[PDB]
Amino acid sequence: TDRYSFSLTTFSPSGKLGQIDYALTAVKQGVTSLGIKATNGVVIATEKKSSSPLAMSETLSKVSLLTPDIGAVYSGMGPDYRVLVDKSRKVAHTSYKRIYGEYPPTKLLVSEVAKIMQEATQSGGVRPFGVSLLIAGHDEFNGFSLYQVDPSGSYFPWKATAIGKGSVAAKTFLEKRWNDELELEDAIHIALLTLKESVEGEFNGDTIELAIIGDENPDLLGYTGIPTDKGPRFRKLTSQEINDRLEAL
Amino acid sequence: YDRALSIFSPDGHIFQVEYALEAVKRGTCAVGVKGKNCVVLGCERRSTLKLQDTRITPSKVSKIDSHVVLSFSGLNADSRILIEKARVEAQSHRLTLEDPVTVEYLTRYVAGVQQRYTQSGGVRPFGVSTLIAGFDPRDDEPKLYQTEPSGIYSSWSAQTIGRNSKTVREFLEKNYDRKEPPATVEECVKLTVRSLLEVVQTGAKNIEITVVKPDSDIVALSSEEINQYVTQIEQEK
Amino acid sequence: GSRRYDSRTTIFSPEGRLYQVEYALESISHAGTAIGIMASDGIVLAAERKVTSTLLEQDTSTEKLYKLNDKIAVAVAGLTADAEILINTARIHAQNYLKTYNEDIPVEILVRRLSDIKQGYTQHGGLRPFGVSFIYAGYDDRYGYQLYTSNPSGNYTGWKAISVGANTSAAQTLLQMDYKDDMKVDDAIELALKTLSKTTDSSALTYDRLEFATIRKGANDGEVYQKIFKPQEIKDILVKTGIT
Amino acid sequence: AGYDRHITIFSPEGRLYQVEYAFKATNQTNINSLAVRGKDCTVVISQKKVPDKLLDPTTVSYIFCISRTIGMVVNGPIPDARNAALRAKAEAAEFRYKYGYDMPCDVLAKRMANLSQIYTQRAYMRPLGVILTFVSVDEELGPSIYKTDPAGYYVGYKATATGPKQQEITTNLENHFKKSKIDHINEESWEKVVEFAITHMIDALGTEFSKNDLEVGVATKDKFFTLSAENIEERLVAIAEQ
Amino acid sequence: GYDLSNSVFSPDGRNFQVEYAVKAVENGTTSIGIKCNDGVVFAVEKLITSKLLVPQKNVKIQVVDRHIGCVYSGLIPDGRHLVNRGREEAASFKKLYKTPIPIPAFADRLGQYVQAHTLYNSVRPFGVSTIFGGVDKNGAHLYMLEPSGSYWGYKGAATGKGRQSAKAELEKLVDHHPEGLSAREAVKQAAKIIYLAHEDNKEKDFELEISWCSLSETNGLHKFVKGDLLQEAIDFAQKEIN
Amino acid sequence: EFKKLDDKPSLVDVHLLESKVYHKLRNLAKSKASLTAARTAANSIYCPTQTVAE
Amino acid sequence: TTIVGVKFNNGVVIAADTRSTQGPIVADKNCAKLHRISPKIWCAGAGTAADTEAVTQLIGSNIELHSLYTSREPRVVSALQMLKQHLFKYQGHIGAYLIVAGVDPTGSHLFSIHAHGSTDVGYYLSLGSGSLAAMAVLESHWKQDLTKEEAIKLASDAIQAGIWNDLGSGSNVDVCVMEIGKDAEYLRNYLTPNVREEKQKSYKFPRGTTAVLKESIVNICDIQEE
Repeated sequence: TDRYSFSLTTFSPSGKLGQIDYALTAVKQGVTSLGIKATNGVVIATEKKSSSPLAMSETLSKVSLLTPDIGAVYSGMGPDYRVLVDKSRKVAHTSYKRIYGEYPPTKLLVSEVAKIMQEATQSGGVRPFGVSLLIAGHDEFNGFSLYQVDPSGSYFPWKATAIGKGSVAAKTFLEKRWNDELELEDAIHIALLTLKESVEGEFNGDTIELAIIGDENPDLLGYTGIPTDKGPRFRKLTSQEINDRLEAL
Repeated sequence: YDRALSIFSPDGHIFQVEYALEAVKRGTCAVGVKGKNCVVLGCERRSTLKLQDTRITPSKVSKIDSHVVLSFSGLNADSRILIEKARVEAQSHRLTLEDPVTVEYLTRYVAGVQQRYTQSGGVRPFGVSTLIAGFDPRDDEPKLYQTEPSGIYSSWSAQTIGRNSKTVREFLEKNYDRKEPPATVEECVKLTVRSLLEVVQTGAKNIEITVVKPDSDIVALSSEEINQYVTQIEQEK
Repeated sequence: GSRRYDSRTTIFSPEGRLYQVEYALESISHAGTAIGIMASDGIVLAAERKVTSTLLEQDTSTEKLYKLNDKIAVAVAGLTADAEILINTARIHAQNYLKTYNEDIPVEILVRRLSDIKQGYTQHGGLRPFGVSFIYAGYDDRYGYQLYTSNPSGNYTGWKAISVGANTSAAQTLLQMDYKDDMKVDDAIELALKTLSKTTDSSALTYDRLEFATIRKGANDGEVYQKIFKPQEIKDILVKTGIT
Repeated sequence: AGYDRHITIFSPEGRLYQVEYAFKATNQTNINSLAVRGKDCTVVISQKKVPDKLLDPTTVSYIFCISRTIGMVVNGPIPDARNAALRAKAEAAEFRYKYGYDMPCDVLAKRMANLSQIYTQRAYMRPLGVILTFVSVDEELGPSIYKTDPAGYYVGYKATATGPKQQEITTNLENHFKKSKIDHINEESWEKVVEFAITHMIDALGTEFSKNDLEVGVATKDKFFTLSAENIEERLVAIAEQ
Repeated sequence: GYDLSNSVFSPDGRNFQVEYAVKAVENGTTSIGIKCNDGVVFAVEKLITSKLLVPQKNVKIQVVDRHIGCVYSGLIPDGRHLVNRGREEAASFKKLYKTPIPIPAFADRLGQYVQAHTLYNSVRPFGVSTIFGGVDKNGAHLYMLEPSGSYWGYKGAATGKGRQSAKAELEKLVDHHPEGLSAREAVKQAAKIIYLAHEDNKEKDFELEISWCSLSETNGLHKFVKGDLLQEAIDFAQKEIN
Repeated sequence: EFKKLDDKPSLVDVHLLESKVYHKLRNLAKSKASLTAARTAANSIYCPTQTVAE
Repeated sequence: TTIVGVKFNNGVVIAADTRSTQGPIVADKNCAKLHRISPKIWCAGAGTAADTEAVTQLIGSNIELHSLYTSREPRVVSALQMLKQHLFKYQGHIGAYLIVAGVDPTGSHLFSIHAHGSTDVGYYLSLGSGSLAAMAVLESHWKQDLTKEEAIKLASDAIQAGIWNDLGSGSNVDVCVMEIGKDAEYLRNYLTPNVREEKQKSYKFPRGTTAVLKESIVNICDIQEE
């Protein structure tokens, strides 16, 4: 049989829920990622890591695509991120590209994924996924938006934030480095410079993964001859583009 | 889930029925006294807290049919699940058998409801004890029943449940008579107010009284009314 | 096996009492304060955020305040994840009521329904509670303005002035001395602000740390304008009352 | 509670000790593998040990044919090896049926991976204590090795080894591709990749091998074969005559 | 605690439950499997508990299909469940593919069933060792299945109390006959080492049951050796040990 | 003023130049003082290879 | 309603027309029957309108979910298969007639699926209601080894002659030419049949001609402000 349907998350005698207190520590035992929100775009940047140096790193993704306007990036556990990215996409199609026949706004996508975490907090046979996600995306009506979904199932919008183990120091660095108008060109130099204070590792495009929800690219459209729609506003930055910016810091 | 929340005890009990009775002890106190042609349920409300909306909030006496009232002591939150079952059974009786329910049939139903959550797996008993009172239709005998979280039902001549019920029960041996109720409706109300003033105390604003007369007349007396009845008792005492 | 490791958290204590309910009540005074004050002309809902950072975006945030329908909004205090769920349960219930009777829900009915939902989780199934406390401001014609608090056990009582969350005892004492039965909405706004200035869990009390919302009879033709204010309209009425 | 690692629950350190215990149980057969990407092939070599004369030597095996293109090499206990061999077969039928081409190795890495997560998320499923090496030759991604592990973590490889003495092999492979300065050996035929592979293994493990103590599996283009002890015998003489 | 169940793990690679299942099989009676050129020959030592018994009226060798002999030791009732399950699985395969099941196929199936009983809280891993084989059209095969869900090919296998005496004597038989021996000649060999395996069990008296599946005697069916052929085996062994 | 804005490893070099100044003013009492402060700003592991060579 | 697909060894052209009908009344004068399963896989639909459009939605979603998990570009054959199973469990009560045209890491393609679960191969397929008329044209002027410049004339003229030999056909010819190694090219309104004849009288009326029995004003645009 089975009889694991009793909650394995319970209130603690001192209050607060023990299992979500445990999961958050775990996020600061991980890799480091940060996101800066610019006026005209959004950037996320993170470190790529593997067991041995003889492992690849192009066959691994820690910036993943939910929609053509919305990417996610994590800090926490690799295995636990992989499954929730898939579930994030599955619920984005079934409840918004079938019923409105288009992609969801960033706020609306955030909220869906926050329910999935929530039933990992409630009920038996689950323990919380041990990740913190950033969900930066763009929708047309509220423009650029940056979120953070936590182990607990709440979300928060931020103007600039970081997650991972080098987090406490990184948000202090970005406090003085945030400005009221920051351009996307300028921001790219910022995120690299912050994550350089946070990463010792050999600093190339091949170890720093850069993704922007900048502006629309009609060349990643995959078709032409439709002027009505426009291409992906997401654009994953491969090693060559980051290498020029390495030299410009 | 199908695992027990009821684990048999070597004592000749189940722990959770003993725990459920304490929970009832800690609850607000209800009195029931039946006249010759009325029923009277008096209940304590803690109105001690200030800036309480009392208009919009339901009394601790709920009508479940047009002639059957249910009052309760113990877990207030839990009680509402019982009140929703019982209102549902009342219609079902009209549907399939016709006529309104009898107080006895409804009391038995309640008895089997609280009983169920003892004997089933996956559930803990309700720690809620009811006073079910009312009239049967075509009839004018007041019938006053008490059901308790053991899922045991009783008829009573007069009863009290709740906090410090014992103090009122000793008073009721001595001022209500098994042989003779007080015959006017008014005197019966004042006998129950006079009883309430033992433990409740602290002014007459924490007293609430619902009076039911046959032929389907449930009216609840306001504070003003109580104020006059209490002052009389006060002066005479 | 499984029965061995079963928590059994939905059994009574020797006191007849439910440890996990109390543990939920303990943890909501670790979340921010949300206050309701009922004026005769409207209802002020005044919430103090449980987060603040200068790098926070707290401007699109409506992280305490939710519309359940255009006539009944809530103030939320507790674990936000559990709360989000009930919020879309409630929307689903409002719209259901509206489908079947083609008439908006009274405040009495929707508060009883959420409460029964909570009741189920503490009653059986071996689950832990949903640790949330809602302050319902709503308007209906049948009983007017009605103000309500519900707790994780699933029990409700109406109030003329209430406080939930952090420093419940404290806010209650204050409210009792500076309440009057009938006020204008402004006087209420003022009072809402004033209580949070004496209870604030940081010395400073600011607009960007206030979520603040009303429901006003300043809509003509006996209608109610639900207004969730922009933080730049909060900034002016906070300089008005002379806090800042 | 004293229960805190009977189920897959975080620790005060924020960790899954339960899952770590799987990785201390991936080394009980104490077999070692090394797998290298040629230029137009993949080659994977593993040790064979029989504990008695009274077994049949053929059936003793660790290299399990999943697709006709995807081989799978198993480090850790043979009960969980088999359960891993079966699940994989199930998905390979499943992919062809619904998408109308044969399963890509890349896609088998994520399915079997996500399945692993699901075993560490139920509080009543014990994870497989097998590190799987998936070897393939794809046309869309070229020759690839994907390594999954009991956590469900995975990454690609240029070469990789597994086994308790696998540190030693890591030295040989690191030194080797340091000198070549490329991720793959420029050799256009599978023969000489079997010849190279055995050489690093002789260096690393410190023992020379025989025909009946080897087990070799080779992924070429569009077919997956295992070589028998006789074909392996030929390969060994030709290392000596280099 | 971490030494009590099957879903637990412990940082020694041990999973103490399953190892405890071998200890059950170790209380069993000797059972051997002699792999011959033409088939398989099982024999089981059957303890005669009391003179009150009705003799030769309990079979500890039960047939599965019509061509796969099955004999098990450990917990007798527990084993009867495992055989019933492999008779379901044989019958499902016979329908769906309209041929009698191969023995490497029968292996997959049973193998899976016992492996299953180490991954849930609410089950116990069975404590029996099976020995099963026969003739299929790819030839005769033999398998021994551990309670851990481990198995291998075997030219001779055993389990039981007197697995100590039996094993050493099976080495002797592959060094007597390293080019194999006949299934007829092997009836007399199964008698001989079952008798020697009762010098670890000489507190009682016993009855020898012998069954065979060989191509060349029984037309590839799982039959019992009975009547006068069976007593020639009894006499042969009886005189060597005297 | 940039010591409240201490976060940059580019303050390593400023201490190193102050050390050089006292070196050619030919007092090594104070030379050491600024050298200690150079090792303290370069204790941060995010400093280039070239500044450490300095 | 006609569909041609013309495979050549450089790419593929798939063209269809914009007249949709609901019986003898013309339901829509321009509607795009060329659907994008994927960016690199365009199909067109003939047959029941409400069943083509909706099932390009179902598979459009399912192919994007699929490709994201595979981290490789779609196969054409993947589209064809998803459709096949889906149609077949309703047992032909969804009357989809698709020509599934697509480039992929295997090359240029053209497939057909019919309203029962039947699937056919070919370097020229013709499908739909006005099929018969387009098919006749094709076999006379085709040959294998076309360019995109040959192919585009032949397909579009078969669609133009389909107008003039069928009554469901009509209005503008849309063409999509999907080459290998390029972004798909939606050359919409490649061929105009005819421009609507100029009418000889203005019919815009005097103001105040109609009568109003009552009226009222409601603005739903706002809820009553402060």
